[PDB]
Order: sequence, then C-alpha cells, then structure tokens
Amino acid sequence: DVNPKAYPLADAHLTKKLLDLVQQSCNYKQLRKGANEATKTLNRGISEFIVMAADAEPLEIILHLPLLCEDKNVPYVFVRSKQALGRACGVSRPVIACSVTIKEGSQLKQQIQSIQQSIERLLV
Amino acid sequence: PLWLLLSRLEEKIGQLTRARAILEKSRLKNPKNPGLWLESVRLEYRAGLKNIANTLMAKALQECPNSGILWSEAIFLEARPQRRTKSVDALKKCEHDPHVLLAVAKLFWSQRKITKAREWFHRTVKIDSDLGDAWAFFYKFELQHGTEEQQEEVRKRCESAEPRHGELWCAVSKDIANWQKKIGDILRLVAGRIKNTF
Amino acid sequence: AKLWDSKMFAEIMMKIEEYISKQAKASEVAAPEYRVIVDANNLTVEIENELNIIHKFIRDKYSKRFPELESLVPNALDYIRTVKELGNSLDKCKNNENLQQILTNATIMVVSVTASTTQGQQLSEEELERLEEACDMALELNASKHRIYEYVESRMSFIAPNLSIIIGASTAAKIMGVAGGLTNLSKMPACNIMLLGAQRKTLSGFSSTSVLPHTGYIYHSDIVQSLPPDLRRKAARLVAAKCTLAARVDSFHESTEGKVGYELKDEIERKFDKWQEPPPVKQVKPLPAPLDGQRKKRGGRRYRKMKERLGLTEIRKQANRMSFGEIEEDAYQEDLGFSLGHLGKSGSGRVRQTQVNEATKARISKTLQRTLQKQS
Amino acid sequence: TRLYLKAEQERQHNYLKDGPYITAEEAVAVYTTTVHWLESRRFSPIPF
Amino acid sequence: QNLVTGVKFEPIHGNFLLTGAYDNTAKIWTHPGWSPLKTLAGHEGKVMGLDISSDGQLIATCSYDRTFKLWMAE
Amino acid sequence: AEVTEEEWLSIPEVGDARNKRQRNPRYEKLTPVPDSFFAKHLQTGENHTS
RNA sequence: AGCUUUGCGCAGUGGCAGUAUCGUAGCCAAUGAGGUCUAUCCGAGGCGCGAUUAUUGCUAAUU
Repeated sequence: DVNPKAYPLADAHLTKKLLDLVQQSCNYKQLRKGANEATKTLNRGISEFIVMAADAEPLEIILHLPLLCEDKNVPYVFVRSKQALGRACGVSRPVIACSVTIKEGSQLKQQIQSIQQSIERLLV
Repeated sequence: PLWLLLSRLEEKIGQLTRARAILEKSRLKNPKNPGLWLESVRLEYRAGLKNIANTLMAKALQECPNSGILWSEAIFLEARPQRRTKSVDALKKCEHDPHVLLAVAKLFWSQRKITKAREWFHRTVKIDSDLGDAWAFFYKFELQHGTEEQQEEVRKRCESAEPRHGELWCAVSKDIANWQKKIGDILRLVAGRIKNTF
Repeated sequence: AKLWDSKMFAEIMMKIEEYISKQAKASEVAAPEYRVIVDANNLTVEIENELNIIHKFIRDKYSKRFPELESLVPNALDYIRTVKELGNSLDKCKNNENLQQILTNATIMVVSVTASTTQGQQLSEEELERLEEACDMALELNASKHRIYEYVESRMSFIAPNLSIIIGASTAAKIMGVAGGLTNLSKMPACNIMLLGAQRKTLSGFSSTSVLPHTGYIYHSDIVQSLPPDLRRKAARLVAAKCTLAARVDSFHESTEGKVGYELKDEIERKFDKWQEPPPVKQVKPLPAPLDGQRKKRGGRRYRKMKERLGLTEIRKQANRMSFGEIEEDAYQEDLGFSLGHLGKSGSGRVRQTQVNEATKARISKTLQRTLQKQS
Repeated sequence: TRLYLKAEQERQHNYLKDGPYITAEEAVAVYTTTVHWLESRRFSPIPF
Repeated sequence: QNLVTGVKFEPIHGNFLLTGAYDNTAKIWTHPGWSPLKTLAGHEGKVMGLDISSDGQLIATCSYDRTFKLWMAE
Repeated sequence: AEVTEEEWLSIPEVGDARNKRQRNPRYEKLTPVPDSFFAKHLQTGENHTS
C-alpha cells in the first residue's frame, strides 16, 4: 500500500477534486511545481495549500513540507500518485510536490477555500 | 491598549502563561488586529520561544496582510541571511506605510549602507508620515554615522514637526515612552492627550 | 555598552560549551552526543552573529582612518586581518607583508593605490587600542569557530551520514554551519543551498565571469571542482540538488547506513560521466549532385513578399546605370570606382529623386527579437 | 594565427599564475603621478 | 461547525457534556437537556482532544495551536 | 607488440564534437544593401547655400 | 433566467513574419531544464540527430 508516514492521505474523490483544482490553478498561473518551489512559497507565505505525492522514494525528501506547513499555518495533503500529480500540474515528468499560490481576485478562491476546509478536516 | 497593558503586567508578574491566555482572549474578542498580534508575537519572542513566535507571526500575517508593524517586526524576526531582504521585498509590495520604510532603513543601516539608509530614513520621515520613532531612529543613526551638521539638522526637522498637538508624540511613545509621567513635561504637557496612547 | 558587555558572556558560554565538546571528543575516542552537536551548531550561529557585529563595529571605527577599505575588501575576516595588519600606519611596508596571504595580489595593489590617496586622518591611541582589542577578539572567535567546525566535521558520519558521502565531511560541516543546522538546511530549497557560503567578491577591473559569481561551498567541493570549468555550473547545481535531498533524508535520521547517499553519489557520477562522454560518430554530408531538371515552385503571398524584397528597386535600377562620356567626380575617398551612377546626376531622365522602398528596410531576426525582448 | 594565439594563451596563463607584473610600489607611483597631474589641471571627472 | 473529535461528560455525574471539534472551539451542554451553556471560545487551531478532571471544575483542551488551555470558573 | 588483441579491438571511434549547425549549416543567403544607403550617399553630396 | 472567467475542440474573418517550422522506440529534466542582470534569488524544457524551396501540398503555364 502507501507509506504510513503520509498520514493525511486523500481518498479517491478528494484526489480527483485536488487534481482538478491543481490543473485549474496551472491554467490560471497560480501553481508552483516541485518541492523546492513549494518550500520557497511556504517561506514567503504565498501558498494556499501544498499537495505532495505518497510515492516519492524516499518519502523523507518531502516530509519537511508538513513541518513548514505547520509552521506557516498552511494546509497540506498527500496524493497516492506522483505521476497523476505531475500530469495535473501540466508536466509529463512526475511531480512529488506542488504549491497553489495566493492571487487576489482569482476566480479559484472559493474552490481553494473549499479544498482547504476539506483537507484540514481529513488529517485525523 | 487596556488588553496589551494587562498582558504586559501579567508578563511582569511572572505568570507568563496567564499573559498568553489574556492575549489569546484579547485576539478572540478583537479579531484581525495587528496591535494584539504584535504583542502576542513579542511575548513568545521575549520568552525565548522563537519558533512559537515565528509561527504566531505567520498566523498574524495570514490575516491583515497589509499591517506595517507586523511586517516590520517580521523581517527583524528573521535571520539576516534567511530572507531578511526577501521578506523586505515581499512586504514592500504589500504596503508602503512608514513602518515599512523605517524597517527598511534600519535594515540598510544594519548592513552599513549609510547612503541608502539615510535616503530611506528621509523617505520615511518626509514622504511617508510625520509620526513615530522615525526621528529618534534617524537621530541615533546619524549619531552613529559620520554626519555632524546633518545630525543637528535632523533634530531641527524633528522639532519643526512633531508639535505639542501630540499626534507624533503619541506615536513616538510606542518606542520612546513619551506617555510616561517623567516625559509628561520633558518636551510637552502630559495633560494634553498622552493617556490616549500606551 | 552592549556589544562589549555581551562579548564576555558569549566568550564564557563558548568556552564552557567548547570544554563540553572536548570532553565529548575524548569520550567518543544521559547527556547524549546529539545534543552536543546541536549545541555546537547553535554556537556556530551565535559566533557568526557576534563576528558580524564585531566586523561592523571595526568597520565603523576604522572608517575614520581608511574609509575606502570596506568596499575593496568585502569579506569580514579579510577586512579584520587587513585593518589589523595596516593599523594606523597605512604606508608602513605592510603591503609586501602578510597581506599576500590575506588578500589577492590584484586587490593588494588596489588597496595600496587607494591608501596612496586616503584623505583620512590618523586615529587616537584609545581608538587604536580598541581596534586591536576588537581584532584580537574577532580572531579568537574565528579560531573557536574553526575548532567547532573541526569537531562537527569529525562527527559527520553520524549526524548526516548520507550527505557526507556526496560532498565529504568538510563541505558538509561548512554548509551545516552556515545554514544554521541540519534542520535549517533541510527546510531550504536546493537553489539557496547551492549559494551557501557564496561571497560577493569585488571585481577589480575584470568581468564578473572571471570572479566566479553565485558560487558557494558546493561549487568549490572536491567533486564539483574535478570537472572542466565549462561544466562546473551544472555540476554545482546537480550536486546541490542531491545534497538537499540527502539533507532532507538526514534530518529525519533515515538511511543511517548511507544507502540514499550512495545512490545519490552514483547518480551524480553517472551524470558526470554522461557529460564527459565523447561525442558520437557523425556522418559527413556529401555535396549535392548538380541538377539541371526543371523544378516547379509555388507562388502566392510568401513568393510575392520574397519577390518584393529581393527584386530590383528603382533606386538600385538607377544606381546600376552609368552615363556614357559623363566623367563624374569621386565621391568616396576610401573606395574608388564606387559611384552612385545615375542617382542625383544629369542624364538620369527623372526630375524628382526616387523614394526609398520601405520593403527593403532592415529588420532583425525573430529569435534576435525574442532575445531583445527578454533583455528588456 | 594558430601560433600567435597559442603564444597569447600561454602569456595570459602566465599572467594569471604569476599575478600582476606591476608591483604595488610602481602602481602607487604611477597612480600618484596621475592624481597630481589631474589635480594640477583641476580636471573635473566625466560623469555618467 | 467542523469535525467533532472530543466528547466527554462530567466525570462525577451527568452534570454537563463537553464537546470539542475542528472548529477551534469547545462547547458545554447540559447532559439532561442538551442545551448550550458556555462556548469555550479560544485557540487558533483544531481542538484535537479534551478531558475533565475528577474534581470536575478543571477543563483542558489541547489543540493544533501547539498549546493546551485550562478552564476554571472565575 | 604487447598491445593485446582485446586492447586493439577496444580502440574507440572518432566522433565529431560540432553540432548539426556547425557541421552542416543552412545556406547563407546574400541580400542587397538597403536603399537607405543610396539615399544617404546621395544626401551626403548635398550642400547648403549659406 | 441572463451574464461572465478558464481550458479544450471546431470553424469564420483579419493581421503579421518565412534565418524557420517540424520529427525524437535519442538522451536529460520540477527527485530541477536553464541561469549575462535581481543569486539564501529566478523555474521549463534543454541537448544530440534528422527533414526542408528555413513547413508541406495541389493548380496553372512553358515542356
């Protein structure tokens, strides 16, 4: 199965919703790909939420992101596939961490808030 | 001002956890207020809980993102290589109130960019606003800096502005404690305002 | 008042924790050793934040004597050693003294030339004594920092076993100390890690390429420096990315054997070999055989535009005509025989001058236009 | 061209390895002479 | 108004009911009547758990805010 | 003589390092100078009357 | 019930440039391509090879 270290793992419905929102954010120029860009967004406090994969090997290369999310008060979730997450980001290469940035006046704000509420009530 | 002063008393009392509870209740009763957030962040920072203070500052900046004081303390809450300039760039986009310009001038003076620090101090004083500890910081910097005639010029400009009305003096009391009884007659009258600020 | 007062407390704490570190080193060769490493790595940050304050104080104090040396020597330690060596007497033969070890020869001649026209007054004896006291304190702090780095480098096989494999313990020690901790190192993007330890070295009448910019400890690591200089930037980027991965693994104390580190090092070596791979055999293209058969070419808008561009123009049609027996006058010294022909000359048959054809106007390439747009 | 450029590569490599060939004292003398001349002529530096 | 995690009665008798949720708040309900009495408003993160002391006048509520709080009548 | 037969076989082939553009560049077209050159040359000969 | 945002198609009209457009069971690439400027900052394809009238078809002439 999946690594137990990724405890806030989303189910199929939330996985589909998260991938759809990630694709929409990519279309709106509101997404950052890669763990390094996710870390940069977290340090600058311009991240709505962080989506990271559960197939990263080793998973410890992105387990620092939950700590930064807790420090910066940003929701985070784990998806079951690093290949579908990359495809949602618009990149054929697998992506193990994507960050949805904050853009004032964006039409995705309501969907972003709904996804944040869904994620923040799923970790435990 | 009643909330933060009571919290400061509780900090002085030695029961810092009661101060934390009081500040939390104040923030609950007064949501999205930079003034309570600033004191809440300073409470953990002054208690040595730098990680907790940084987390509280991130939470504070999530709300009220245009707060100048929050960003001004945020950059100096960061290490000098660890995005002390990057957060300055991030906040300068957010707003341009004097608390920003004072913080940027202080950072430039910290790196001994004396010309740039002086220019940003002038922008903070002349352009941004005519209140706060801006004149005190400029005077301290020019005392540290090599300017001698300009050192008295800054004092003359500070005396020219900041009159007995108390608008600038009350804002100066945020860092110069001009609301104290001793300062009530040093350069102004206590009977005029004074008690409005903290 | 404050920095001087806090200096004694910092020195006392550093001495106590250095005695603790020496005791730990003796014991190695319930007070666990990991807490000792954490204390030493926080000591590194404290020493850095005291050394920069001392350097700022010296810079402010020494600016009265030789104000320009700060720009010539941006490095804090080099600044302190230089102001110690020169002191109040700038022209005291110190140029050929230990300065050659402190500074590069080019910047040595630059600082000597600048000191030739210092326009700065001498410093008082109290100012002197304070300056040498600050310099000695800074040198002692640097020595303590070197001792702490040596101790941490001696224990890098346990705290960061994976990252040790890639760049070695020395570079690991340097990056861990400058980052502020293994945890701080992990919570940092690979781009920032590559610039760890970078110095804004002054360029003295040279291009910014000669004085390697945006290069840190990783760029000067053994594996990165072993490549030809034309591939060292990509090597530094790749090694920094893999070191960031290893640090993230190490901060969670996983793969303590070093399996992740060995895999990352093998990947780095494979990529380096691929960059060093000899070029493949490439076929020679023979000359096309001459052809005399008719070839049908399409027309249309594109053909019309190419015909308009390459086609003969009235200004060029008239410049190709030379009058018979009308001996003109030379109009270009640098090239004889050159003439405008019938352009603006009698016998052309045209009263009015021919206008410039705008279809022959000079234009830049699409890729060149893209580069110009990017430059803006 | 090949021979001259090989010689030039050798010369530049030697300059980089042996450092500047003008000692500080000679550089100080030349710079001081230039500064004194410019001050005597009251030359105003060309601005940006 | 968010995912409810901690539900606990008064340890001595059915004096009241204490509830905690991901709404970063806690509420008190009369055990017989199930009507609200006092909303333990506060915290800044999701209230993961809670407990009431055997004495019954002590209420502790840990949260995602990295802090735990105590409640006594004043 | 001591070069083993395996060493003799293992001699690599020589590959060109120049890319496609260097080895086989596209034909470089030659174009006439713009008419502005003739215009400026004929304007050079013009002179003021004062 | 209208209005409107984003992406994807399908067409219509119009403008611009042919020193450029494609091909990739070749290689590398968000586990970071590539970095002259802004570098504790930037973030996406790059390279090699191949095709060619610097995309390719018909049609009309001469043949």
